Amino acid sequence: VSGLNNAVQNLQVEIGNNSAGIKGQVVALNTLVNGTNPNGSTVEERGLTNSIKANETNIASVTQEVNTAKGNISSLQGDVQALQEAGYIPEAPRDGQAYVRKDGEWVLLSTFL
Amino acid sequence: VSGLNNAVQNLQVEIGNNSAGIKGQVVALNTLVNGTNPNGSTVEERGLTNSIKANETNIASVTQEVNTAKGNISSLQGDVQALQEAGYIPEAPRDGQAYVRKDGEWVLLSTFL
Amino acid sequence: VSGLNNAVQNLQVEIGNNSAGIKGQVVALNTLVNGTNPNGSTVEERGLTNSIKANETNIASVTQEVNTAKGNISSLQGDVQALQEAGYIPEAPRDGQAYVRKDGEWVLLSTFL
Ligand SMILES: [Cl-]
Ligand SMILES: [Zn+2]
Ligand SMILES: [Zn+2]
Ligand SMILES: [Zn+2]
Repeated sequence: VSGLNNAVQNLQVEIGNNSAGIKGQVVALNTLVNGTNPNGSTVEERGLTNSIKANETNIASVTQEVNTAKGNISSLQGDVQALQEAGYIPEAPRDGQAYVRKDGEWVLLSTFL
Repeated sequence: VSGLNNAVQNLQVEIGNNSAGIKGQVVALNTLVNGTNPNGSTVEERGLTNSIKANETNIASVTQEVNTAKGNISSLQGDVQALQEAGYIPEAPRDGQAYVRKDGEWVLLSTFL
Repeated sequence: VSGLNNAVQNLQVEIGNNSAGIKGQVVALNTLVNGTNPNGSTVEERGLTNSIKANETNIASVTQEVNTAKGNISSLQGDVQALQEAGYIPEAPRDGQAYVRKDGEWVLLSTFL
């Protein structure tokens, strides 16, 4: 019987317990997956599963804001395009003289008066 | 032999089957990791691995759009800076009178005519 | 003893080794979780844990840029609102004639001169 007592004992050491052996490695695997504290700070605390689910919703969120902003900037580009194509005129010289508008330039009123 | 029959039976219950024991806990671990349905909605359906890979590419994507938008807004800020520094003039009073441009103000033409 | 030799051998095949059995499935599970090469390209290379932690910081980052850009565009919308509400005037006709400002329109100076 001493051979089977041997072999049997080897398998016990082998399956191990919560702290060692196959049973110890699997306990650690489930601890990591599930997590210690769901409202925890770390990935290990939350567990793999909860961390993946969180990243998921956060990505989804940033994406929504990014779709909204892209739209805002498109309207912004059109607003600026409009102002640029408006053909506004810049201030006339400030030199104590009166000016009027002719062919793109600002001309001295006194040249007609 | 009754002691070894004992010990042996204990290890069987211990390794368990697909539904229980160490074999049951590991089956669940591989189910979660791999997934039930890859084109599935949930993290558990897709499996941990596929979920992490997905978040990965999605992050990468939002990042590209965010780099592109940042550039668009930089050109926008310069376009607005330009329009602000242009020195355009605002509408002259609407009061039935003619005005001309002198030193920042709008002056009545009749003051020269 | 041949029955227990039987049962014992079955459990050995069952716990298996690094390559097969329960011991083989758990070895693979820990390989995937931890990773082969942390500065590796793939999710499997980095390990599940390191991949989740990475996605995490990257999401956090894109989020910061997205908060900053949103602010930039808000100031941009106000800058454009301001320019639009300014009431600037567009270029006067380019036809060899002098013009002055009256009631929204550009009038020929010669109509007073
Ligand atoms: Cl993730
Ligand atoms: Zn000229
Ligand atoms: Zn004045
Ligand atoms: Zn008219």
